[PDB]
Amino acid sequence: ARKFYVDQDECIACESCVEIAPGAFAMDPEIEKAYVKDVEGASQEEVEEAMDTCPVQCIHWEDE
Ligand code: SF4
Repeated sequence: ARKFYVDQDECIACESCVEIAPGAFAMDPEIEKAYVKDVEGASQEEVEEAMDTCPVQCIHWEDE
């Protein structure tokens, strides 16, 4: 079991990840920034490539 999430707080003005995860990553009006709105929204291989993108990443996994 391996989960994850992101620090939309460090999210800039790009959607590179959202493109590699148009279901888990998605900016919000409350966070005015992309965030793992649903770890099941994207797959780990999509969440992976989406992790490579991003300037400082600001994304990480969530064991257990
Ligand atoms: S790739 Fe990084 S900077 Fe671009 S929206 Fe996703 S979280 Fe934000």
